Amino acid sequence: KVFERCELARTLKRLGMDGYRGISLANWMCLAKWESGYNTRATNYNAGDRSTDYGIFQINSRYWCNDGKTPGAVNACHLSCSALLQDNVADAVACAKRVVRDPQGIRAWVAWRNRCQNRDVRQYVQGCGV
Ligand code: NA
Repeated sequence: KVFERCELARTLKRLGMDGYRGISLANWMCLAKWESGYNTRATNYNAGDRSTDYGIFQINSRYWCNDGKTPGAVNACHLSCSALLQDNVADAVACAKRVVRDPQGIRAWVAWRNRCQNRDVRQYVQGCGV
């Protein structure tokens, strides 16, 4: 499903993402926007290393979820990558929380550095009532 901006913002708030490990809700919104356009069924195959990015946050199969076909992969989130393609974002959120518990934090996603870091991200949560 494709979330409406404010609809997603209120959902992430409810799932306890605001300020999780020091990451503001507007940052998570900026990340979801650039990674998938708020689309939970988005998948992106990386032919260069044989891995696939899954879901609204575009989480990688090499370390976070298991899809069986990625070489030398681990499943830190202990989830089938299929779980990251549901309309209910609870599992994707639980896994994103795991990703940011590692040293890099939000920096794990290169898109965040390119389009969110050091920018005015207030626009992503404006008018949403969060
Ligand atoms: Na994996």
